[PDB]
Amino acid sequence: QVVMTQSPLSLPVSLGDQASISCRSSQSLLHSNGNTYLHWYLQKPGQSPKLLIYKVSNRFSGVPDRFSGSGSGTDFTLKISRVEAEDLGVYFCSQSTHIPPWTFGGGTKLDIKRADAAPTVSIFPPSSEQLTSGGASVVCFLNNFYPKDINVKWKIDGSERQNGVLNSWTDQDSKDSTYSMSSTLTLTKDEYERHNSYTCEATHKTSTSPIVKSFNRNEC
Amino acid sequence: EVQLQESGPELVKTGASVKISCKASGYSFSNYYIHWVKQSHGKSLEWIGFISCYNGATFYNQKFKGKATFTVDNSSSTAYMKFNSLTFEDSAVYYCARLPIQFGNFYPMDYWGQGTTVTVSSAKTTAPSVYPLAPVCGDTTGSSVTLGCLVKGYFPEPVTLTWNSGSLSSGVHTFPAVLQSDLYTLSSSVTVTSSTWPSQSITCNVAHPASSTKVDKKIEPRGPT
Repeated sequence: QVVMTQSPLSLPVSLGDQASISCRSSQSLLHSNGNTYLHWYLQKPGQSPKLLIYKVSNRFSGVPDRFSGSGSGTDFTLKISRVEAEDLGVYFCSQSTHIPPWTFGGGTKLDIKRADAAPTVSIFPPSSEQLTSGGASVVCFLNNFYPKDINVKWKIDGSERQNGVLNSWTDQDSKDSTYSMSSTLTLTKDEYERHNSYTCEATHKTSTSPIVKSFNRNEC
Repeated sequence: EVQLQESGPELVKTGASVKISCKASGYSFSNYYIHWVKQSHGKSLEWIGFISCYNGATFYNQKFKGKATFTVDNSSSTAYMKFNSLTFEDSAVYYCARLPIQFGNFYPMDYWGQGTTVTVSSAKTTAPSVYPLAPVCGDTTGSSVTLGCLVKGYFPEPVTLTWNSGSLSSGVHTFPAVLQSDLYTLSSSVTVTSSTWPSQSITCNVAHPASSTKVDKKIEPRGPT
């Protein structure tokens, strides 16, 4: 089994610039017949993967000359000149020199570069309706930030709380190129109503200080 | 004009089997292999095996021997993969891809199907609990306000969530569902100007077809107690 390793998993690039995606194989892809069978694909969400480059550098049918491939042995690069919005998606390499099995890299997703943006953070106590049901979820939205990396920390009565937290992240927004995140801390109503303060803290490269949103069950 | 059209999404119980199809068009079907490839969410493609559309010969990745069976119906230009003894770990998107016979054995898989999602679970149909998320009680001092809707504890996917029956589409973030203890949870936020809410009603509308449920939750300002 030839292992294909791709970097980076996420690649920011501004439109009009060249993007470079790398692939490394665990074993040389030079066949004894002199050819090197390293190929590149593009997958957009919910669409068929499309063959872009085959045999290191040969463009497949209909693929524009903005796409080129290079490399030898174990190290390969896909270059996309003048990146456009229709180029956005996941690019992945594959080898067919040592088969079976056919093996694939883990993919690199293009990210559009934009101006940094701090998240807009909002915290939500449990609804009266959920509390009547016997449960308690506290929700924190961290919306419209860039770049994509972010950390959320929950605290109950000032103490960090990791158990009971579920997170979800949106894909990059097509309008404004920002990212958003939702974090939910779920406790029993019994445990929720034993404590007073609930806090969601967002850490993002836009500030050395976290953005803190909190409430107290005791008073508005 | 090459196309590989795969069959639709499947929801299957633990231990059962499913058979998915890959219909080819726009080329000489019998001059190609059809390969099958697995894509677990957020993982590298994993090759399963191939079948020759020329003579029906098969070869399986040992990890899937006993699990997957390939067939072809030459007359309908259709390849099939059957999966038995399905487990949670079989939940993935499965692709078919063609590989020519005539340009050497090392030629790439050159055209792919769009994928078939297979979800495997022992869970029973369960309608969501839908909770409106009004802001913390107090005074919205900002120019805008963010509201939420929490859709907790349902099975299977999908749900549909709208705000004001679709009339409120801007400033919405509906988050991918997360699966915990066999059930899904999803949330959505909507951000409007503070002169919009609470003076105008904002309602989250949630439909879960599998339980045939349809819920509206108006977002109400929280009281001071």
